Amino acid sequence: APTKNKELLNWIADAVELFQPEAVVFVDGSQAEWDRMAEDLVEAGTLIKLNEEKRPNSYLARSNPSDVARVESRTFICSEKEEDAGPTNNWAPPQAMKDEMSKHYAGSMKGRTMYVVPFCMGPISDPDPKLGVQLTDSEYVVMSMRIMTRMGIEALDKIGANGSFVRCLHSVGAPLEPGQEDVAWPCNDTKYITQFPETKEIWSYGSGYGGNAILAKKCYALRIASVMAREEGWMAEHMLILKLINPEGKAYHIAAAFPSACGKTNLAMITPTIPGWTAQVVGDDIAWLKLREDGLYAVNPENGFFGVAPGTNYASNPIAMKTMEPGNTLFTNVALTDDGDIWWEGMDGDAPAHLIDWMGNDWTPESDENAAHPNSRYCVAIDQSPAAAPEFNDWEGVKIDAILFGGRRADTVPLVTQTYDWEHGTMVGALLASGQVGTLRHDPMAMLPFIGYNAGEYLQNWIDMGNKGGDKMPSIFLVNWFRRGEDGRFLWPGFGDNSRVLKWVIDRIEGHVGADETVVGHTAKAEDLDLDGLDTPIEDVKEALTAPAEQWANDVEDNAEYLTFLGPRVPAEVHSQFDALKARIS
Amino acid sequence: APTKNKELLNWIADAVELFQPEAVVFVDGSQAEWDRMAEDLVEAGTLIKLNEEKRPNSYLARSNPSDVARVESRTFICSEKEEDAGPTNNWAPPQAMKDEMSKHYAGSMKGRTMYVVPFCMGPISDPDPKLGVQLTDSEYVVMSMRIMTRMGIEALDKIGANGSFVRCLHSVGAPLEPGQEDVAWPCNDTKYITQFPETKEIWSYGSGYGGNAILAKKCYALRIASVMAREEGWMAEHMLILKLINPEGKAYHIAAAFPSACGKTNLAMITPTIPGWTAQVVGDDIAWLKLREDGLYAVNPENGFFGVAPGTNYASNPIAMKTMEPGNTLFTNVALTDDGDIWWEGMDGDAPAHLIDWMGNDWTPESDENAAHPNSRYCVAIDQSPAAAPEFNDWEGVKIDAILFGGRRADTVPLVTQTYDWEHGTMVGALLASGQVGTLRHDPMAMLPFIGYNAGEYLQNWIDMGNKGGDKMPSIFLVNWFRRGEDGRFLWPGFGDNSRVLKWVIDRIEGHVGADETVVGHTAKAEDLDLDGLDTPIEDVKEALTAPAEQWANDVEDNAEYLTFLGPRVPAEVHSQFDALKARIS
Repeated sequence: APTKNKELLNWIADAVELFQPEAVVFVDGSQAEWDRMAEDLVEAGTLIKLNEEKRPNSYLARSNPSDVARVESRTFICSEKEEDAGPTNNWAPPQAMKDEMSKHYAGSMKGRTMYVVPFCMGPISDPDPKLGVQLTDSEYVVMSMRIMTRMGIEALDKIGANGSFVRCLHSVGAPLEPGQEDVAWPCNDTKYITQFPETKEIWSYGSGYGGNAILAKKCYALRIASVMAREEGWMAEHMLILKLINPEGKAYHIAAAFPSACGKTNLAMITPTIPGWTAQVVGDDIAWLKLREDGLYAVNPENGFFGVAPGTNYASNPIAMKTMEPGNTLFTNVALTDDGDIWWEGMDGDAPAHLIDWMGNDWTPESDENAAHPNSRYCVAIDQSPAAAPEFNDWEGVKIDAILFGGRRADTVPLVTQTYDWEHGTMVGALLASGQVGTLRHDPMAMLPFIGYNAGEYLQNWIDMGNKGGDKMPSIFLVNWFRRGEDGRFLWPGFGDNSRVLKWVIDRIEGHVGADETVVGHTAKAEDLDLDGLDTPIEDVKEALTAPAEQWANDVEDNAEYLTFLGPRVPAEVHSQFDALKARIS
Repeated sequence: APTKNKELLNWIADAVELFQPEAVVFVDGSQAEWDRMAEDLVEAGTLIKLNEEKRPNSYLARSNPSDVARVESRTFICSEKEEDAGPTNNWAPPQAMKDEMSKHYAGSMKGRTMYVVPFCMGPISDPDPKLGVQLTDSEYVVMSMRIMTRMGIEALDKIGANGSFVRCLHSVGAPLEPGQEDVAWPCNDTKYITQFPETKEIWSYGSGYGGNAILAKKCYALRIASVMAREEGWMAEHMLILKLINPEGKAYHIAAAFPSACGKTNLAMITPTIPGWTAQVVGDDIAWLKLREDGLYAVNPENGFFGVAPGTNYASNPIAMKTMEPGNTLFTNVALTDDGDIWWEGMDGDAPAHLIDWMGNDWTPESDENAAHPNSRYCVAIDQSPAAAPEFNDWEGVKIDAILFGGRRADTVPLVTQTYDWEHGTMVGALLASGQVGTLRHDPMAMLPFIGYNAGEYLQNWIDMGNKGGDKMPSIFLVNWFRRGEDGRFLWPGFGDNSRVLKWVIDRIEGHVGADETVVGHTAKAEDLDLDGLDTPIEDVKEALTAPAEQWANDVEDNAEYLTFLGPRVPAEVHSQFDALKARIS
């Protein structure tokens, strides 16, 4: 118990009375502490240690099939007023959810140890950092947390004697009776994930899996962080931060908000396919931004990658594969090979003829069920990446030069377009969606499941920042890599070739321009685009660059409905940008 | 007061105390009473009377854009235990919910009349009817209840001095101070629809619209009613009920669950396309089924049609159109002509030069915005249909001979296929999906927003029903009108011609047609369909009746995760049928 913080300890003190753990242990975040936990969990059944000359210090977790992601219907924003959760959030009364949850918490830790996990959400050298503590009965969550945050003694020292912190409560809801044998993956048929914005608490129950259990991941870094960003004057976002360095060696940084699971990751870790361009990753998931006075700066509140495994391979993400090469990775619900290595769908070979699947069953390729679950994950530290940006651990943040929004659309949305200004940009984000009334799948800012308050106010935060902020805001772009030919073929190759789209972007914000105007905005002229090496020469699918106004007309009503959906706090400014859009298509 | 019902009188006393209405008015059901409310609402500027020479005794309601459907975000099944609400429902603790809502209900009828709306769910001739009473401050709700239910003094006399009922409370949430002028459409930015299954009560707040306010439709008819069904050994389902009479003689009755409204509307009021088959509607929305002596029998609990107006014309649904040609229709959020008739998109009456849209603005066929909102409705008496089955008012119901499940699938699912037995049919409904990986859009039983308790336990109800009924159970079929060729066009003309399919379901029941074995079950051989006339499909028909096993093997992981998602009350019977399906798929 290395702390003199009276709040910390009383809170811990009430938790122990309720939860009733067998013992309590402050986590220090040490390598011995990790080793000790690996071996406890290898002895439990929970982790399988991977072949050491394949993948050192690397483990596979298989979860109970019903505890493998998500649980939206039981994830609540418990603000005091229903209207501060808003239409995009679940809500239920804050005290009665506390009462509901203690009924479940009472005794939940009996037969188990309660770990006290201090943590900090960005570089420890920031003079004034966001901080939390999690109480959990899961050594798995303690290990994942070691990779995903700055955990342990340094962060208990940052909280200090009088510092504050987000308080996180977590139990997998599987108390043991004396002399009672346990399971590999403990969990409950009742699962709750509850955020309480006013008080900055996060309380989870019944789930040992990813985001429900690693309360740092979405609950903190997006849902609660977003409220702090609202209350304080900054932005917590679902952005990748990428750094792009040209042949001249100039550095530029690009924030991008994509719904795509690993759409984000394959650009966050891109290898440019154009000579002289390299890129480094600052984060692939979450971006906290504030206004310094000479620009918008982003930090990554995370310390690790927690990426979707399927589809990851040396053609599509060699940087993610080169990161897991030294080992030191927690894999969850991926397959196991006869070599004691791991596999998943989309890997560079032919499917192996035998595996053990994420369920523990012999598997052959003629199974129609997947060897690795669709939501399966790797969890590895960011600084293990060969393309890890040297300034990813530095509190100053990186200056953002451009923000991208995109979704998958088969039609309508050009490959790349430059917005007019932030307010225009805020509207285009609000309408962000995927697909081809009711048919478009809407994901405003790629934040839909993660806004921790009223989504229309969240768009007013955007408007506020651009004004507060003025001519120092970076330009917003709209991309889309998924246009399809009348045939049905993808028009733009994607993958490492999107670097050509990112150069175009860099070439606009400086002014070596070329845009010919569309309803959507300032869009690539399509031979201001570095297209050397592509499909087969003479090329020029400029079809990916159309925004045919009939297509835009088709969308007008759905978009009109959605903005109404978003409610009474949708800013006057977003509605006006939307008028203008309709004036423009008309 | 016309009632000696003391439970009932207490309950009104209590709501009156809470709500503080200026006046309490028991509603009789009469025509003069309706007339007098339409006059009040025409004065309140709430409704517009249509051209009497064109649409007798009909009205246009226009709602505030802010309450135009929806509020699934705030629709709660408040069981004491959260898993009684289960993974397809929103949950919040009962008592906590009564207090939140009483905080809003407190004084909301200030300046307004509380209407007491006694009502009957189904034929009024039934010796033990499901009855209800709704308290509301909206005369548009009362008007709508008179089309949609058997309402008024008859219903209050059936309740009697000692009758039970469902207690349904409703306020729009717009109380009026001494000075204060009213608005044409009152409501509140805070909206709630809470079902309490144990106590059989429904509370609504903040919305005057559709199924937020009309508590019979949806809240009582499906949600509360499925709870009752599960407790009492019957079924409440989201099925049309169609009478089909074959050439010289025989009457069949087909129930059909489609996730639509107009997919169902178009089948319930189908006019056949084959010589000597005639079709009559018993219902187009909700079915209450109960095993009798020789089979499973269905009542339409509803008294009125409440269908989506756009898309409705004399080519797609002329029975819909002829039901309305006499007038007595209450329209909501359709468009309004310059001489006082209505219009909506998909009307045969192509491009009027000018309309007023459902928002009060002038509309041209240049606007990119719909004149009729897409969820726009007409409400009209079943009685008035030229195609109405005389027996829709029988308390003993119609015997069901086949049940159809259908979703909108461009590929995979054959045009029509017969399931093996009730327990198989049950798995086929569990997996019912559309789209129109993780990309299927599931709707088990076309029930997903409506199940009033644990979804897997609802599957368990189908199973238990199959077991009570044994061989008296109707054959289940899976249809798919929406299959597409290599060029993106439909293989099946549908609309009137789905009668050709309906005839094969009938031939198949009676055993006069064979079947190609697919992975799905017994699918129609093309050569066993038609009747000629088909208007131009070649055996494109054959393509639509295809069940390619690669597309099926593709969906296996999807469907497997979905049965997992539905939880630990998913019957073993359903899992066993899915194993059998995976078996056939290899």
